[PDB]
Order: sequence, then structure tokens, then C-alpha cells
Amino acid sequence: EKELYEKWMRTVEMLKAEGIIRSKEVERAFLKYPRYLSVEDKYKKYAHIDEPLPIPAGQTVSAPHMVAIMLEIANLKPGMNILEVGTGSGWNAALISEIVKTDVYTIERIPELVEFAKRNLERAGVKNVHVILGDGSKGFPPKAPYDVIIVTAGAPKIPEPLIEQLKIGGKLIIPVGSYHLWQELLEVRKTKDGIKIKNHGGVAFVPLIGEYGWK
Ligand SMILES: Nc1ncnc2c1ncn2[C@@H]1O[C@H](CSCC[C@H](N)C(=O)O)[C@@H](O)[C@H]1O
Repeated sequence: EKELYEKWMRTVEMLKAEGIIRSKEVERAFLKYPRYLSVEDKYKKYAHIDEPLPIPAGQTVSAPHMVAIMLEIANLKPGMNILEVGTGSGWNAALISEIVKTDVYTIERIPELVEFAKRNLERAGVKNVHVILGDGSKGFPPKAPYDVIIVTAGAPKIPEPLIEQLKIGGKLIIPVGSYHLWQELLEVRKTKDGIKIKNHGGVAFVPLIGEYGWK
């Protein structure tokens, strides 16, 4: 337990040593919410390994380095208004909430995982993460617009609702590819001069299933 945390500190140290965690905000978030808080008991022994792990309903919690990479691209600041698409275990939303110090909205399409994530967040003492059941390829209009939208399921294209719900100046981080399971990680900046995309290399996420995702 203390032992699980000691193994996690080694993971965080490694991620910093390797240049993956590059900011004190992401380091501190990782140290506050170790991944073992977000997985079922049988997987806690591997939560410190930099690999994806199963969660219920056939989904996965992402590998620690991928979560770190996406948080560092997001360049999160206190008071930002963030939407996560694909809550899963709730781990990434917990981390986002530790950096932004305010309400975080996260949407999940599978009821079993809405419940799993809510239980994990509560047990960990988190209050500012708000998990919503629904189709996050439609975003979440009630709290739009957002500073950053972080999508943790792969889409066939950039969903227009997620561009419409970004503040000008904001960014969308999303895996896109013509395979359901194999994508390119895109950073989509809605800038005053138009959409600017930085392609951040190959990734493997579960599919984004919904009206503006995969059927
Ligand atoms: N249209 C949709 N809206 C919301 N969630 C979706 C979605 N399509 C797929 N998902 C969900 O995206 C999730 C990605 S899970 C990735 C890990 C997650 N961010 C965590 O911190 O654990 C899966 O649970 C999947 O059910």
C-alpha cells in the first residue's frame, strides 16, 4: 500500500527522468493520485508498470506515459474549464482536477463505467470531477465552451461539436485514424488564425462510439 505507493514514486521518477513529465503541475498530480486508485484489485500490482490495464466493460486505463503526454500537451492552468471525453476509470479526470483546482466535466457512454469511475473518485476523496453518462462525441453543451477538450477514445475524424465547444485559443487533444483501434494523436488548436494541427505520432485507444464518432 505504502509498497504500492513506493513503486509508483519510481514510475513518476522515471517519467520525469525520461522527459515525459516535464512540469511540476503534472508531477504533483501524478504523485497525488497514483494509478492503483483507479483499477480493480487484481490489477493494482501492475498499476506502476508503464502499460495500459483493463477496466470493466472491455475498456482500458491508459498507460501512464500516454496520460502524462496528453496532460503536458494540454498545458493546464488553475481555473481552466476542461471536458474529458471517455472517463473510463476516472484517473485522468482526477489528475486534471488536481491541476485546474475547479470543476472538471467528463463524459462516459457505458453506465457500468460511469459507476466505476464515480466510486473510484469518491474513495480517493475527489469532489470536483463530474462524471456524465452520454455520447461525448457530442461534447457537453451545458458547460461549454472549454479551454481544453481531452478525448481518450479514438475517432474516425475530428468531431465538429468538439471544435464548436472550444474557446478560441483552446485546444482539442484527440486520437484520429481510419482504424477503430489504431490512431494518430492530434493536437487541434482552435487559433485566431484557424485550425492548426500538430500530429503527435501513433497511438492505440479504444474507439469513440457515437454520433460524431464510430457507429
Ligand atoms: N462517445 C463516447 N462518449 C463517452 N465515452 C466514450 C465514448 N466512446 C467511448 N467512450 C469511452 O471512452 C473510454 C476511454 S477509457 C481511457 C481511460 C480513461 N480516460 C481513464 O482515465 O481511465 C472508455 O471507457 C469508453 O467506454
